[PDB]
Amino acid sequence: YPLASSTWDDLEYKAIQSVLDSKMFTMGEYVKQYETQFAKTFGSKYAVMVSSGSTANLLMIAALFFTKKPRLKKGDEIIVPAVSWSTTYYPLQQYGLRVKFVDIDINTLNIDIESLKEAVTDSTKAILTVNLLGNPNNFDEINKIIGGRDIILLEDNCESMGATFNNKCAGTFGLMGTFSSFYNKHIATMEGGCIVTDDEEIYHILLCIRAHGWTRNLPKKNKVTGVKSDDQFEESFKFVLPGYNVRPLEMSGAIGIEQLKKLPRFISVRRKNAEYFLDKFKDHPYLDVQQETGESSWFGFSFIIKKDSGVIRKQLVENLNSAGIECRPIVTGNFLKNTDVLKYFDYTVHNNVDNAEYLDKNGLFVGNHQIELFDEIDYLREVLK
Amino acid sequence: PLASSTWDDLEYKAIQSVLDSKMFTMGEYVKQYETQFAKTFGSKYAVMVSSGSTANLLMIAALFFTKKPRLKKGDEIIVPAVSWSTTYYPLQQYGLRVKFVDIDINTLNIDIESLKEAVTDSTKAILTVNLLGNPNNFDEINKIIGGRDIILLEDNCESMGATFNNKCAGTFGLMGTFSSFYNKHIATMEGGCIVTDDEEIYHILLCIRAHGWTRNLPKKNKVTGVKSDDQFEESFKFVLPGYNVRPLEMSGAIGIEQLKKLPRFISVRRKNAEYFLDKFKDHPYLDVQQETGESSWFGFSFIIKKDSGVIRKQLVENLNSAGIECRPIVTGNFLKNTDVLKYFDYTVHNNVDNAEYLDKNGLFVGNHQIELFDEIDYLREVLK
Ligand SMILES: O=C(O)CCC(=O)C(=O)O
Ligand SMILES: O=C(O)CCC(=O)C(=O)O
Repeated sequence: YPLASSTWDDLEYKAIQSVLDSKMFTMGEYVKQYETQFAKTFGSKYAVMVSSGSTANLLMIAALFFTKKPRLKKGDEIIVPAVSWSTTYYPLQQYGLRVKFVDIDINTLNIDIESLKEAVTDSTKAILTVNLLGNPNNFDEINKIIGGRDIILLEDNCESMGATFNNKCAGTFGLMGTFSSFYNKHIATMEGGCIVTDDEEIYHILLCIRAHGWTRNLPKKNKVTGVKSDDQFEESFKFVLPGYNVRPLEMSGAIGIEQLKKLPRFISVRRKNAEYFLDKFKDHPYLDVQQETGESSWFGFSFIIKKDSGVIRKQLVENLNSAGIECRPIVTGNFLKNTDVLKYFDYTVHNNVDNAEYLDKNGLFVGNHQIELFDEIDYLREVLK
Repeated sequence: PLASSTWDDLEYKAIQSVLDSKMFTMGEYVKQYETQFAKTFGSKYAVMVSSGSTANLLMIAALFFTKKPRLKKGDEIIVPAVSWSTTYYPLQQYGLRVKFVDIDINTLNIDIESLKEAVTDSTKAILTVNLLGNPNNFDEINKIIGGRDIILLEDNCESMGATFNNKCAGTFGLMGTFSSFYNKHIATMEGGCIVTDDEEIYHILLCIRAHGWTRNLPKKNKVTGVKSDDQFEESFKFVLPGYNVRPLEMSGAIGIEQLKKLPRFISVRRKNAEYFLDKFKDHPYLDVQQETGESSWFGFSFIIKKDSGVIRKQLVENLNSAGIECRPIVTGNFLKNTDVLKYFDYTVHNNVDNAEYLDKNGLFVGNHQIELFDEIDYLREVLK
């Protein structure tokens, strides 16, 4: 039982072969297409490909500072959840925003709705939601706590590509949504990330900031510079926004196109595996599993040691490993235990983070893949007895 | 054209190898490549990252995380007025105040007499850029810093392989940055490196490159001191506000190959330049670059002589219709970029008259690792 498995076939391999014979390796044809199908795939107007889910988060944030009428500015308050990957947080700190952490809900593993409604205020300029483990946030309920102030909605959808709510694609709820194409995820392009949006102005700020803050990937009339000059001796060396060089590589673009085709069955295998998993673990003596929302893409399986259950986490761990079972902390556990990097943040905690503290000491995680795991899952129910 | 393919069958083979091992995330190849890279330019340590741009990005951020921080926001760092955009963004992104310094019209590197004046009690750092393969005269810059606590940095993206005083450009500063982007000296599709002789700096980079986690860090390290054995925990701890800027295994593998070739690329580039200089030596209206130490001859700049009476624009039209692909020297005068400068906290030491001038009567055509005698002769003729 591995936390991970390959998602490639010969198709990806000749996809690489193909980018070779072209002898055009820098972000190009492949990307553009991948970016087109990506959007077609999840129901957005615009998608943008970058070097990683991480850089996609960097860009998602940086962007809101370059809108003609800026949407964020330093010191602004943005709310986020206590549980998520490191790079969900960094950008906030890098852009000098004031972070308000909010305890997650122990059943869904996502951000606590009651806790949220009470933490959102006048100052709250944005809400950075995170779809944890394929599980989407209940967006209807988030949209009510907001309704209908001028408060930004974004989603780090890096763990839940293919998840859905009300039959709306996760990642497509935010003003911007991010995805990650890193090895261990739903699809793998070696490294890769994607930002979608339906917002024209955001779209263009992205194009610009992903590559040097120049104008070459911008259209003749754009939402940033207005009208590009025809004199390439000048228009080609014009810098309009402090960006980065976050270009994805043609190869990833080409691999992505492919992965996007296997996606559906990828997602089918996973939900059928989860179905089963839930059956086998339904009424467990000492562990709770994730409470699903919408239709999850089931990144992995989380377990949470039942309160007053006398079981000791590092005992189960031993057991699983000794049984050839790969397991790990859910995501990264309580992000707030990271006292050191925190000293660099301008953050605060709403109420408490008791749930995350509890998930930090009592939670474990085992993977889900896009190949059947009935057997293994069967073996898992035995070890955990 | 202007850019050209530095690849033979070996790099293609390297790529298979990675496919074969079926391990595409920053792993062994990167590590070998970093080891070889260090030993190659004679630096203690090396770190490889996604592009040259993320190389400079990390260089700046790194100084912010040392136990005893070398830079704090609003600190003064000096830079010359001519370079590639990503040399600047990082300072802006880091909240530093930037004092621009004019280049010297001969070397195209920062003018020393101005630096001599520009440097003050508040000046905390100095970021030099070896332009077009040309190294800066470090002897006079070190002289100028004297023995003061002033950090010297290098953006060595256009001058990989050049040398000054027998020492390798990129290795004079606390840190140095290289690019292995398509059109550069070597090419790993995309990619860059950071070199340093400082261990805590080393450790910090390994940490900021990858989620500011501890994984690429040694047991006893400069950032956390001493890692624990419980990976359940250790493997999920985060200590610095880093990024995800991991280069690709495939880019690591390609680099190593590129690395053996270099020396030769370099002889051919230098070879070409030599022919070049004899050919435009006494040009009636064109000024070329004055070499310092041993340029790696990134490409060929031309600066229209004062008085000449010749228009930059016609030189272009000409080169074009002669199918010779040309461009701006680097990006020309960076300061003309008003819209972005809006986001900076900057100042201009005196004036950048030279930058101003280069921008309008300067043009560049490239240099490649294959012998170009004939093109140069046609060049001379076209630029009659
Ligand atoms: O290391 C990465 O790029 C992805 C890390 C991640 O997503 C995870 O392990 O949760
Ligand atoms: O495309 C890039 O990465 C920028 C290349 C560069 O530095 C140049 O054109 O001078």
